[PDB]
Amino acid sequence: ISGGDAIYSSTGRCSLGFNVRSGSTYYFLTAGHCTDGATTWWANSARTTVLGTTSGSSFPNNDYGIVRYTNTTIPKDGTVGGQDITSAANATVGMAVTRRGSTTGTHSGSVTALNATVNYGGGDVVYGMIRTNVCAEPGDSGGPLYSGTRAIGLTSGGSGNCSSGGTTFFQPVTEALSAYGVSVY
Amino acid sequence: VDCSEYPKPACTDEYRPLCGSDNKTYGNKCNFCNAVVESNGTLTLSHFGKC
Repeated sequence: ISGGDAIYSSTGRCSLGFNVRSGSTYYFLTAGHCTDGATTWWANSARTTVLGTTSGSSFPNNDYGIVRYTNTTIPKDGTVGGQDITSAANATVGMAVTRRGSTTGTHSGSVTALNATVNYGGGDVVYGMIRTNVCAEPGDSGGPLYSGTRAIGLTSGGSGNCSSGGTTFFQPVTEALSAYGVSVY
Repeated sequence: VDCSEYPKPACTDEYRPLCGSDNKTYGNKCNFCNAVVESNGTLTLSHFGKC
C-alpha cells in the first residue's frame, strides 16, 4: 500500500499520506481529522485487511495523525503510487506540487501561499497551512502532496472541486515528521 | 444533519457520504451543507450514505 491509497476507519474513508518509520517501527501518516477518534484502520471497505491502530492524532490546530502498522505482511512502499519519495522539504510560494488521493487520483498545481489559517468551523481552526490551487474532494483527506521525489504536505481540506477547479490546504509534512520522530523512506 | 452553521469557506476531505434530493451523493456533511446553502435552501437530505 502506498501514498494516496484509500484507508478506512470505523467512521469513513481517508487517504494514506506517507509510509514512515522510526528504527524498525513502521507507521503511516495521514490527516489528524481522520485519526481523531479512530482507533483501527483497514485497507478495504469490507474491513477485512487490517493495517494498524492510531498512535497519535493532532487536530484541530494542526492536521496530522500517525498510525502504527500491525499488519505484518502488507507491503508498505515508500512511494506515492508509483512515485518514489526520498526526502521531505519545505513548501515555497511558486513551487510546482502534485497531490494523490483515493477519490480523485493525481492532480497538479502550485503552492500559492504559506502559513494560512483555515477555519473549518465549530472551533476547528487549523494554522500554518500551505495554500495551493490543486483541487481535492471528499476521501482525498490525508493524501500526500509532493514535488518530484520530495514529500511536502498532507491533504487537509479546502473548497471547490476538480471539475470546476478549487483551493486546497495541506499540513506541512516536516512538522509531522518532527513531532513523531519519524522519517520518510 | 443541521446546516445552520453554513456556509463554511472550507471543508475537510474525509468521505462519509450523504444522498441529496438531487440524487447526488455528497462526500461529507460539510460539502452537503454548503450545497444546501448554494441552492438557497432547496436541496434536502434524501438519506444517509451513497445515493
